[PDB]
Amino acid sequence: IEPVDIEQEMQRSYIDYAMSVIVGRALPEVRDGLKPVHRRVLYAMFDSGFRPDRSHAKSARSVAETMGNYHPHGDASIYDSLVRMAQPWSLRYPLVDGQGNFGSPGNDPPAAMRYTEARLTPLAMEMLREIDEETVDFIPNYDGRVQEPTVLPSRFPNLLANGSGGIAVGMATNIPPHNLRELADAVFWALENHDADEEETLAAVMGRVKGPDFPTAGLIVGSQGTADAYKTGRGSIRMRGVVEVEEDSRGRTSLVITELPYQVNHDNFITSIAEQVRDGKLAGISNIEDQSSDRVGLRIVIEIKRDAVAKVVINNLYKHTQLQTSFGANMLAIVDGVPRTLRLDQLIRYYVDHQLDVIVRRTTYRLRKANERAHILRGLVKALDALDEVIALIRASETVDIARAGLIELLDIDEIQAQAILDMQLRRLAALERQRIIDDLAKIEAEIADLEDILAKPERQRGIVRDELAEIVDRHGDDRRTRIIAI
Amino acid sequence: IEPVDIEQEMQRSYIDYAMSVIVGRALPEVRDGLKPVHRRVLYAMFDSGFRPDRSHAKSARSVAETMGNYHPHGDASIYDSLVRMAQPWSLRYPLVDGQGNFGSPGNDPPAAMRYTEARLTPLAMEMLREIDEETVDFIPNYDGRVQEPTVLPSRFPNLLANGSGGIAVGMATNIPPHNLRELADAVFWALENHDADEEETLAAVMGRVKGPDFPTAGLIVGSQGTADAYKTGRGSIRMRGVVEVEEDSRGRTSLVITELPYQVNHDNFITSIAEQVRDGKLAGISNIEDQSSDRVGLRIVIEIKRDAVAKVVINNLYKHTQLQTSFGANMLAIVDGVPRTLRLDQLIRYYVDHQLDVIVRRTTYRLRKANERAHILRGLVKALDALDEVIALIRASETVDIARAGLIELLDIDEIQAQAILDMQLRRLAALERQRIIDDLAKIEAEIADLEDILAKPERQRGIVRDELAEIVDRHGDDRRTRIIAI
Amino acid sequence: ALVRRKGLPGKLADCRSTDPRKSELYVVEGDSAGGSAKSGRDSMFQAILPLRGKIINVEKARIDRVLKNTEVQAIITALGTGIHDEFDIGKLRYHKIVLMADADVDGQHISTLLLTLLFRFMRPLIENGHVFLAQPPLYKLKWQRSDPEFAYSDRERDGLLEAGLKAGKKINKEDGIQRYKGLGEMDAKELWETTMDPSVRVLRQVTLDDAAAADELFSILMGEDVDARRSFITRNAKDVRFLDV
Amino acid sequence: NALVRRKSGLPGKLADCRSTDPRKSELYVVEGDSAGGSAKSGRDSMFQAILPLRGKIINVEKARIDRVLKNTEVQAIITALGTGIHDEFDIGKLRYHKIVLMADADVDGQHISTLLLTLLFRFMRPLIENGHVFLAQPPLYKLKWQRSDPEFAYSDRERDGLLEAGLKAGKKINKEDGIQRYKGLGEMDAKELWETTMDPSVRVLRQVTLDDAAAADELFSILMGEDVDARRSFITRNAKDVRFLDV
DNA sequence: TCATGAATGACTATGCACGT
DNA sequence: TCATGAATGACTATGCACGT
Ligand SMILES: COc1c(N2C[C@@H]3CCCN[C@@H]3C2)c(F)cc2c(=O)c(C(=O)O)cn(C3CC3)c12
Ligand SMILES: COc1c(N2C[C@@H]3CCCN[C@@H]3C2)c(F)cc2c(=O)c(C(=O)O)cn(C3CC3)c12
Ligand SMILES: [Mg+2]
Ligand SMILES: [Mg+2]
Ligand SMILES: [Mg+2]
Ligand SMILES: [Mg+2]
Repeated sequence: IEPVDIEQEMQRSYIDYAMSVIVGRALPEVRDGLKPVHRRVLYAMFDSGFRPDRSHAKSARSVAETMGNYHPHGDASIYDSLVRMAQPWSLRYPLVDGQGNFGSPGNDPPAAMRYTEARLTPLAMEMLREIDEETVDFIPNYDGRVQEPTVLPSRFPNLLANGSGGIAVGMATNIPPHNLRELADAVFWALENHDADEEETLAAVMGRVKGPDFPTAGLIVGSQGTADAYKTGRGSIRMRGVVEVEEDSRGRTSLVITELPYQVNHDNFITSIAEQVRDGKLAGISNIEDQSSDRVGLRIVIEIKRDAVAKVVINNLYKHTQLQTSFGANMLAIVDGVPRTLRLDQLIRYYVDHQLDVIVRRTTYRLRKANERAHILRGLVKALDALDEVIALIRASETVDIARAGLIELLDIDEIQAQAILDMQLRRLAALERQRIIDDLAKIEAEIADLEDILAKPERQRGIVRDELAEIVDRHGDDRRTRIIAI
Repeated sequence: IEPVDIEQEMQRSYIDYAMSVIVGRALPEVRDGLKPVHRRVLYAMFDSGFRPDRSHAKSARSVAETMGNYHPHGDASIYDSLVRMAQPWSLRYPLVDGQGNFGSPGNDPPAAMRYTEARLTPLAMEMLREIDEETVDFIPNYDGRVQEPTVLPSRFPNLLANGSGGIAVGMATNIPPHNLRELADAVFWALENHDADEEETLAAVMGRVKGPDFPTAGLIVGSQGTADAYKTGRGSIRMRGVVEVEEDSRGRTSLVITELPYQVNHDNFITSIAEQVRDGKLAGISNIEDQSSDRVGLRIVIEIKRDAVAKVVINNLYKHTQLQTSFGANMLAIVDGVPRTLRLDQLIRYYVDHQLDVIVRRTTYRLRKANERAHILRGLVKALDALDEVIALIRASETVDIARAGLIELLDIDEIQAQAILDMQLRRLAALERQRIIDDLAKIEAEIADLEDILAKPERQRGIVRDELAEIVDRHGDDRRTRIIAI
Repeated sequence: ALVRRKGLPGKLADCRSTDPRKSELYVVEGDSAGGSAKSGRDSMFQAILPLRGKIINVEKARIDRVLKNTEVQAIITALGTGIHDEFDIGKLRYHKIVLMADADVDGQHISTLLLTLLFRFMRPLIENGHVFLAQPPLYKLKWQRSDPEFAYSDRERDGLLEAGLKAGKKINKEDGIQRYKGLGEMDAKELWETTMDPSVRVLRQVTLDDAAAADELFSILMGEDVDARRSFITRNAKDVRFLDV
Repeated sequence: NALVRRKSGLPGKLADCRSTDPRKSELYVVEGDSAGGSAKSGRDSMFQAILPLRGKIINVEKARIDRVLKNTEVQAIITALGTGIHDEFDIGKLRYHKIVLMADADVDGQHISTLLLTLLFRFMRPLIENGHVFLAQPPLYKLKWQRSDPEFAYSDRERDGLLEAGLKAGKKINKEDGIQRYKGLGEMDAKELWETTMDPSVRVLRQVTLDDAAAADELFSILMGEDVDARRSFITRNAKDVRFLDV
């Protein structure tokens, strides 16, 4: 029996827990804004072909595929993570197209795994765009059977767009969601002004990213908290729902709430007000009725007494309920395997850097493949010029090894190229078929030269990021939901 | 709004339920002895490649695949069905190779889906043998997306081997498991004496199938119930566990129970003995101790009082506990979509019929494919005999169609054969490869001759079933477990 | 008029209308379906009571055991009326009781169990036409450009598909026609536009003609006597298709 | 000294042993129902008892005492050990002289260990001081040789070593089935658990030692306490050097 | 004291037929 | 009354950090 001191054990074990939680579970990678479970689910769905170009697959298959290959944890909590990514009131830009009952903003829970189907959304397809062209580092999974991505290409700034909330050890993150078009403008400026320092860059980006854009709409009151979050990495953003005063035929007045601030449970909100009236604390209120439906959306009617002022009761609601509540912004994300609190310019810059890395790596991969194709084509072209000899050579060979060794000597060709000649179909010997090989070589060499030019010119690389992102924003960008007002 | 009478609604709805439960759920198909969920799990694992030639896949993947493609029901009960097929105390011949905690014969439950892995067993591979050679009818699944099998090839008599218990509506089945070697002998006799009437067949099969062979070993007392089951389709079979009296050093005697009858929960059994002493109904018993372990198996020690006779206490145990308990055999299975109670000769015959159907259908499929391959090979040989001419023709063609149309003209060829010539690689123009094509034609024509011979001779067909089954039994057959004794 | 909860079952999502005459109770199979139904309903006139699991057979089960059953209590308490001799239709809290179960056989089975409960404990609800059966959709035709159509049978699916194609409409061969295998697979919108919107929903009103003939049928199908049920099935299942011909 | 074991006033989840002698008795505190179920099957029921713990154990450093005592898992531990807590601690009433904490080799198992050790150090410290607390080291790998008996490895290094030696010895492994990797106790069956963590002739146990009580107290309060700031600075300070604690 | 969300599944009740 | 076995998932408690 080996002895171990309790201090050594405690320190070693808890640090090991704290670190993996920080860098491997609870906090988003700055580059794609994803936690490991999110990334593994999406790639699992992606690799399984559960894409918007095909019908929704049973969500159990996505969970099972994630479990068996990438995420060595329980099916239940994995399904919860998948579900959340399909809720329009949770994610500003849903990554999962959910079919069935995925719950509500209230206490209505999502249906069980068996009842729901799911597939990736178009934007999630941009998260994974060209992941198979060595655009991101892959590592072996939890048992080494297969490979998994360390990070996704993330061809749109998902961290800032969808935000992130996470409780780790010793620290936590709480990044709000933002409008894609505004983020795009910030990225476009960052690309054009690639030499601008942090001071200038922060000023530019803050001018374009006016503030967070919550999926639940509502209101942002004030500007200081937003500024603090972007300049410090921490700030308190005051959120409000929308209230519209209605009058009655009798002359009675009622407050109609049609929006609530981000992450306010609708049923808890109604129950809170109810409890805050049944025993006083919100006098002036006469009746609370939830006239909500799938067709009219949120609609909480607050009938008030004749001897009551509308704004007084509204101000009381702001004070004593989550009709007005603040978002505790804390811009914490993993950067190069280290947790870091980031300014807005840093968040933009780190993402732009990732995009450039993606585009260069993609270009490198395409350039390598282009050369391989060109290499073999050159081999075929040589065979065609001496086709009479090549065929006679192969025919007179007792084996294919003899033929291959001969081809190498005949045409002064590599073994890979000679292998391609041998694998050539009789189809490819037709007049027009011989011609396409020639043209294809001419086609590729132009492509090779183009790719080389891209790698040689940072300007083109930045231009590609801009143009490709612009295409995404034009297609998948939407209007602002949260309205920003002054004090 | 349409009116409907309650009698009409009740009768239609309940009958529709009863008929689906009877034919689609609770009761086994006579040909493979499988219920729908069993068949769908197994084929899901099979198509997914979860076979013995690969490591165990996470069981969640088997559940999800079954659920998503074939079985429109819940993940939980499907997992339970998969688990049961992996338990050596449930199935006489397990069809699922389980890895992890799959529970015990007692109250210890199986581990959750997340913790376990699973793949098909070798015998289960015999259930599915050559299913992809059109040996069984396929139908569209529950949404028509994919095809599923109506029945498995079942290359060993699985209904009798593993038995079946099912509660339907208006009826229930309870077929005990049997020894594979004994079933095989019956099948062999049925094959040899293929014209024997039912009386002779029942006599012959009853002589070879000595009785049920339970995975839990134990004893069968008497012969009447077994005979009734085989002759009538209904019978009460008395089972017993194994008791071994031990004399202690100090002088006391104790009963050691090492086996229990089929489907007797160990923990319930101990609790039952205990509780019938707590009240006081099994006097003579002094102490109950469960010395069972993973290494010695079941071992329940019942120390008896000194003024007590061991045989008396054992007989009291037989009467008042499940140490002796009856198996209510009810040989009910689905035959041609109809529920039927079957004699033992009928069960054997129906299985043999299914096997002959499988082999004939397999032969037909192989003959069709063999003809196709020969058809193309005949084309290839013609090309080789006139090889110089073939190439020159393809060269001068503006398209491949002109080259094709010419090949038809040159060698009097189909479009398939000419297309096959077109798809030919230069690899096969080497000497040995040309000879390989020649020999391959000779080989197929020899195989075609063999296949034609099989279809024309029932004798060979019966021979195939016998020999193939014999190979399966020699490899996967085991000793008898349940001992048969007289009164 | 009767008070709605804002002393009733916890599972009950009651309506807002205080008038039973205008009120409706959707008795739903499953938490999932009941959950989405609660979202797609008209909260003014429509209340939801989800029922979990197979309902207890009141024909077989002893009376006291039925009263212990949480799901039966939920129904009896929600309907407001008593049971048997203590039944009072004056306390009926919903003049429309819609049973909504899956189109599959287990949904049909649950219907027979609920109908057995009603016929044995609260027969006047059937006699006075307060009991209805919702017919869920089976298919959803998702046209590329046109609004989606719902089909309640294989025939209707074939017809609507034919008409649409003939009219020049087109469908994806991947997404295509979504097939519903249960209410649980539907979202709130789909349920509203097929089973709960009073302007398009397909309800069937349960009528009771011969009480004595109904009584014996219930006793046969739902009773403890297996033999009688077995012979009845083997006798009549052969001709179940030809009941409405 | 002897005490009665439950057989048809102790926790329902407890699978007690048969031996009435605490000096010879052992309590395996197991992470999870699955693992606890397998342990219950692979154990030696004579001397080894199983108490499965479900979910993360409540932090007795953060939570107030009344809430800790209402926690079902803590109650199970306190009741199973038989000893009281704090001032009412009486080692004479200890029902097991070996308390084996058996958690997953993974990160969450380590976390549970610290929570259990926190409970013990705060409520029942003498159990640690007197060497009644042990840590079971689960296997990580199972090498399945084609013809030879399978081997277990408790580290990546040992896996590499046994693989090399076996291959050098002429043995062979399937490159498909091959080396099974355990991701937790729940993935193991009864036999595997016996032959790696419960067989006293093969198991790898670590005995928890307590040297400096004052230093331990401080470390416990820092890592487990309510003060986040102290914990954050400690982690950022010392996580850099965790690899080099035993070099 | 409550919410967040990514981690660490057993229990609970019925239908159905048949034999204790 | 209980067991059999395929059918019809929500509720329950902790860690972790942070803000009202
Ligand atoms: C049995 O642990 C859990 C509890 N219980 C823990 C407590 C102590 C024992 C008595 N019950 C309470 C509630 C719970 F309430 C929820 C979950 C849960 O959701 C979950 C998951 O995969 O999502 C996994 N587990 C298990 C991995 C432990 C849960
Ligand atoms: C809520 O229904 C279930 C119960 N409850 C039903 C009762 C009424 C309400 C209060 N609870 C009791 C127990 C249960 F105990 C087990 C299961 C179950 O195992 C299961 C499965 O897929 O395996 C599926 N379901 C649901 C699909 C119906 C179960
Ligand atoms: Mg959970
Ligand atoms: Mg279940
Ligand atoms: Mg259904
Ligand atoms: Mg673990």
